[PDB]
Amino acid sequence: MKTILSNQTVDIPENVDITLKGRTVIVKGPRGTLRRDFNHINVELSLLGKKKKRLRVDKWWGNRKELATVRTICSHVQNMIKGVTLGFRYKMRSVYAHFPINVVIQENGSLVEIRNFLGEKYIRRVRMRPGVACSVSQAQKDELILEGNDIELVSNSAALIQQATTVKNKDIRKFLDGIYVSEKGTVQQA
Amino acid sequence: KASGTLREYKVVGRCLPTPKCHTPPLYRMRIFAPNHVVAKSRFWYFVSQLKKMKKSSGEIVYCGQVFEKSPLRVKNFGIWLRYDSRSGTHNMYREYRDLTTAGAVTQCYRDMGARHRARAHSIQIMKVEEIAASKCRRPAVKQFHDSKIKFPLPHRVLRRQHKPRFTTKRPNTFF
Amino acid sequence: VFRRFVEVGRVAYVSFGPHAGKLVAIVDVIDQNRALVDGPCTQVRRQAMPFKCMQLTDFILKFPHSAHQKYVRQAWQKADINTKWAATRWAKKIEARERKAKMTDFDRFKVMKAKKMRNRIIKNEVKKLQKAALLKASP
Amino acid sequence: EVQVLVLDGRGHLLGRLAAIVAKQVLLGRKVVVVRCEGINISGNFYRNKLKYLAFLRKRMNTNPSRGPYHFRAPSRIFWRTVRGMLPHKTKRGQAALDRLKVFDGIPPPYDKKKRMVVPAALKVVRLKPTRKFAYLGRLAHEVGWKYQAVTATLEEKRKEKAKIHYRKKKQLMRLRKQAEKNVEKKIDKYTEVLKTHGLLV
Amino acid sequence: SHRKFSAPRHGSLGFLPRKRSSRHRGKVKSFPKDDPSKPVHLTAFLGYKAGMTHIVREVDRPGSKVNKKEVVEAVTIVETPPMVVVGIVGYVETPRGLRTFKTVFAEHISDECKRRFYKNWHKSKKKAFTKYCKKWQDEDGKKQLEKDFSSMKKYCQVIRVIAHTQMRLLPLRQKKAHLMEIQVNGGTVAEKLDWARERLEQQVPVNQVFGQDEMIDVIGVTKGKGYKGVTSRWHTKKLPRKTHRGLRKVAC
Amino acid sequence: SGRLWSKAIFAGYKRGLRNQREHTALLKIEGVYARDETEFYLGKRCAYVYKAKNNTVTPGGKPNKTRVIWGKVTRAHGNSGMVRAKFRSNLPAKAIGHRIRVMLYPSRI
RNA sequence: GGAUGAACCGAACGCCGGGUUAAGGCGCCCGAUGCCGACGCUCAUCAGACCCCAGAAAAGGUGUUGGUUGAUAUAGACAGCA
RNA sequence: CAUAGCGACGUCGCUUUUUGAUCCUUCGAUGUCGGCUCUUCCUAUCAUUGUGAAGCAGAAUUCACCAAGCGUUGGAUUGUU
RNA sequence: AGCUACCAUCUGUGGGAUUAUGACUGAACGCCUCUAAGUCAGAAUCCCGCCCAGGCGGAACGAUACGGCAGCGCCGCGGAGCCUCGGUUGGCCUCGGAUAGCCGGUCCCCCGCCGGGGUCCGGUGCGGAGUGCCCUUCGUCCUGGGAAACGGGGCGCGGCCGGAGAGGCGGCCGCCCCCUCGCCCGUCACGCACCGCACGUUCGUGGGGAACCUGGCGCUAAACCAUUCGUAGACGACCUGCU
Ligand SMILES: [Mg+2]
Ligand SMILES: [Mg+2]
Ligand SMILES: [Mg+2]
Ligand SMILES: [Mg+2]
Ligand SMILES: [Mg+2]
Ligand SMILES: [Mg+2]
Ligand SMILES: [Mg+2]
Ligand SMILES: [Mg+2]
Ligand SMILES: [Mg+2]
Ligand SMILES: [Mg+2]
Ligand SMILES: [Mg+2]
Ligand SMILES: [Mg+2]
Ligand SMILES: [Mg+2]
Ligand SMILES: [Mg+2]
Ligand SMILES: [Mg+2]
Ligand SMILES: [Mg+2]
Repeated sequence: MKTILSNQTVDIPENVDITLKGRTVIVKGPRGTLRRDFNHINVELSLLGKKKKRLRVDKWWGNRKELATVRTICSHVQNMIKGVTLGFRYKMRSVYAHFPINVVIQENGSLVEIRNFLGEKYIRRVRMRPGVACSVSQAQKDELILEGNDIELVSNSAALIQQATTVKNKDIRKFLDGIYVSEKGTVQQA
Repeated sequence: KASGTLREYKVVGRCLPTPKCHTPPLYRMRIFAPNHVVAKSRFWYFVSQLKKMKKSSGEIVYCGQVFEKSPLRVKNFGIWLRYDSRSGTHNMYREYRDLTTAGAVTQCYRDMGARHRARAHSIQIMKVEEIAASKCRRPAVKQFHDSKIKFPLPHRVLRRQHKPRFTTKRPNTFF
Repeated sequence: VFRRFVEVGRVAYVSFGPHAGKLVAIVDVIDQNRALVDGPCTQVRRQAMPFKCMQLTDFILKFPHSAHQKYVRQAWQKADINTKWAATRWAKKIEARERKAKMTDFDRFKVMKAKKMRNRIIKNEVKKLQKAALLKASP
Repeated sequence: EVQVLVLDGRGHLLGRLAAIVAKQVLLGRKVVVVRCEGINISGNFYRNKLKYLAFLRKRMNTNPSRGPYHFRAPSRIFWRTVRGMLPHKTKRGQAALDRLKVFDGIPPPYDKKKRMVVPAALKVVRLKPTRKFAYLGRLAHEVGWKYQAVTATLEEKRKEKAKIHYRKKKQLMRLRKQAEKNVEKKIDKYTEVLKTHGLLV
Repeated sequence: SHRKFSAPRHGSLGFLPRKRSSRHRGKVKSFPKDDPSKPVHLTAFLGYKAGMTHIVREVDRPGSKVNKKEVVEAVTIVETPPMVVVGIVGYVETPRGLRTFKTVFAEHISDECKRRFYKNWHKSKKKAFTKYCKKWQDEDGKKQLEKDFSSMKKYCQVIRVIAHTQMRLLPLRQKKAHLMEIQVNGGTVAEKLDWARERLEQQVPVNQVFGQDEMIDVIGVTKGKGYKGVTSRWHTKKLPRKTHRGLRKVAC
Repeated sequence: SGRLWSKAIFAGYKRGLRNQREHTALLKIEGVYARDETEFYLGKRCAYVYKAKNNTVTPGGKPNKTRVIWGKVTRAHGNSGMVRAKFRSNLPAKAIGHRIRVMLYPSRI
């Protein structure tokens, strides 16, 4: 079955504007600018009004697999709006049984050094994606804060940190040591 | 039975009169066939299945094409059929949109061949009926029930790919 | 992105088939591939027609779907589609192609002479403009 | 025809373009295919790479120096495809093969000339937009071709020079339009003839 | 059927053309990767294997049995009289590889260097580069040479210097000098061309190319052994004494 | 003063896959890529013009190196503008991929 | 004609010209679809591709496409959260 | 505690490293076992690299995946395999 | 001395795409989800590097034959011709590219008077169109009107610039010598008008080879054998030396 039309509309807040260059969406808000192209998906993007800034994604004559992409594009654009308005902040906790995990944040939060993971002498150097800043939280004793505008970049950096501290050749149900993403939220809480 | 653009035939037959009944009953069927020869053959097949008749023991008193009474009007056709799959026999109800009943049945034969690999000898069309747009059950048919239907032609593929075969300009797909 | 839509009353130009080179109005839509199609003033009786041989124009007529020839013809004649189409650049490009194709040998010779002289005059003017523009000298 | 047919390999499907080229060279025509690194192959890149790795595996066990010669440049890959569609073991096939020239990038003989396009071999019209395709340049590079970077650099230089040439041509055409506007009293006598016979709408 | 016991293969297939080398000198075949950040320098040199001896030295390897201990180590002496620079080659990068763009030779090419160009120096008229060296004097040839240098500067990617050894300083019978393209690394093409042009007709000693206690690569042709059998060539197992037609063979 | 003949290519002989009928040839006329366009060229004279070593007499001129095998187009071939031609002598196989002139001589227009 | 092949499919044979077919085919090898062919199905990191025939089963899939039967739902379904 | 690891009763396959069955090729001859030597190939992986699972606390072990790059030995007895 | 031994000694290497697998974002399926679109990490595997060989594959550069008539190179399309190989029968001198989008033109900002952005105006079954463009061959003679007349021609000289991926090409100046002709529409007659007929019409002063004449400008060399060496070696081949 080919559905004639599948459309979905995303509302744009007043403090943020969106510019379309074909299938390239540029979202400029208070916190920065997020630019992302969707040229791998054959949809039609349109900006509706000069009043409330609706963005409509249309798919014509699409089967099920390419109808699945409309809400994917809409969710990506909503994440871009969220990133440029409130930003993305991932809080990670380092858990350990015996050896405390010492984390050192190098220049401008772009590099993370893990020192004593499971008591080994190896030093884990994990480089954050550009635009993502890591920091050591002042509210919790073992907590990393990863802040950025791009959700995929922030979460990829968090995944790199989590996967760097991987227990090997042991029962992972018992050796629970490592750095894990505790929560995902925004900056400025607005 | 092969195909083409099928035609509807009203085929009326009966048994030959015998010294048991001087006026045997007349039986009528709608046969969708490429031509009247195939129509008569299929009529004998079906009446042999239903009644106890044979081509040799009976005769065909009429075989005439049924012209569509409104070929200028789009309409919805429901087709009840049965067919033999590779591992059984199944009853199906399908829906199509067309101007002519014979065209709808041809659409059905092509669609059964495409979706179920069902050859025309496996398919028995047992009912064809024009249905109202509110009685339709298939979403692919129901989605065209819009008084304000509107869609573009998004990605128009070049079909004149060999006139010219060599050119300087790359084709445009947006129109 | 899209500006021309398949819809009721949309006027389409027939690219190929038995009715090539004619204007028609879309009366109804059948199964994603065909349309009930009517040219009442361009001599195309009502029939099914594939979308592959249609090229949509910018003219849209206002009649209800599956109306009769009377109403389609009145919609066509009021705000005459024929004169507007002939005025469009599309139709006059078609006409130019046709009259270029039907040009004879004497016509080809005359066109060759006229184009020769026209191109020579234009080329002389282009050289004059180039020499006029070449005299730029400013620090 | 009597001149050389120059085909831009960018955006063209491998087998489609190779079949067209093989028929052309068998018909006694000189064919030059340029920018063979821009040729596309239908199917995703991993699958096409697996195909070429199987081709790499096919070698003569006794003496690989005699075995199948696996050419790594995109031009040589396309050349081998055309040879596969040609009867290359006869004199007619060898002459047809000699009538074909293939290049990576666009070399100086042909970068100053117009390049044809084969629509019947173009990816945009021969392939559904949702399907995946592979680049011959990337495939060649990751299977052993050594000159992807230098070809890219030279192609960028050629594109800069072509941009300069195109700006000059646009300026000339603007000036020609201005000239046609300037002289029209002495031109309308022939413009009417051209319009009457269908040239120059 | 499978062989009864596993055994590793005799010899390496990475050297299969087990043939006499087509060259006597030994060519580099890979120069070090060039980075402009480094200063301008040469990447290679030519020496002559004089002989071997051994030395005594104290080792500074912590955690070893020979830490702070004396060891005797075999060493090879390679006599390296200074090279003489007589030319500059430019190369340009093409989608077919590096190709030679332009070669410029210095004036006053040495006699031993000129001997390399002749198979029979005794019967020769010694005419090599005689007309070429005349273009270093007249204004036309000088302009042509400057155009060649500018073309190398603006088109070539890597440049190399032609350098030859000095036979007259060696105790050998041979008077024919050895020529070699040595790559210049570490800078822009203009800088390395200027450096090479200043080094034209000059002597480069080995201490300007190599330094103390660094690890280098040695390229050369091994000692010839003539036509050899499988037992000496591939070190296969000798067949038993009872073998009829010969035991220094590969059986299957 | 002008070419006055249509260019064609000697594509090959009439043939199956594994049988070849050399008595008739297949010609590809330039610009003719459909069967319905071949009607103009039916019956037209066609010539295979080549050069050789010895001089031969030229009608209305001095002897030169030029030789001709004359023929004519008989019928259309395929759907893509191929035509069949019969020549006075069967065309040499070295002419495959070479020029044939379609001379316009038996004009019906 | 089936690439190839004693037996398959077509058809049986004097030497030829023209026309037309069979079985089988018509991207290129290689004659013929260089039709603006029709409708769908299918993405395979071992795809598939034509009698004999030259390789596969039981069992599975929330891949996708049709179809059958039944059920719930503005007296508010289903899924989520409590 | 069916399915960590196993799998009765049944049932579907694959392989040609067993032994059969057959007798199509070879009887104007294809030298018939084993060992030695030597090369290459397969994967249905013993080890090693990277992983998933456990009735994986560690250690050891077991099951499974990508995987044949590399290795898989010295001997007493026996012609032996 | 030479050869030679884990029976002595020395040396043995870097990336890329990724598999399994673990993940990110994220629908399908208002939740979830490593997957559908899009992303990340990822290995004794794979490919390449390093290393070995070097194509009926190329490049740059050197020297290029006499002291006597003796060979050769360039310049002249210089002449007169031979032998042989045949193809062909106007040219296009170039944006990058996208395809659920393109192309052109123009005002304000930034960067060297040109480009890049934001406006605005057009075109889009591509007409600033390869279904296109350019050139267009009968030749001359009287003879007028238009286009031009700041114009075209020079195998005419000298200079300059651009082009290196295989530049083998293209463009611009200064001097000189020509015609006012060549482009369109007309006037005016003529040319073998060879008496119906084919291979006509171009590239073309084509490619290649020997040779004669005619001038100018320039060159005077190597390779191989023999000998020698022994870093080499069955023999060839190889490394060498020789007022
Ligand atoms: Mg353990
Ligand atoms: Mg083994
Ligand atoms: Mg014995
Ligand atoms: Mg046969
Ligand atoms: Mg077969
Ligand atoms: Mg016959
Ligand atoms: Mg076939
Ligand atoms: Mg064909
Ligand atoms: Mg139990
Ligand atoms: Mg024997
Ligand atoms: Mg034997
Ligand atoms: Mg396995
Ligand atoms: Mg040893
Ligand atoms: Mg979510
Ligand atoms: Mg994965
Ligand atoms: Mg990665």
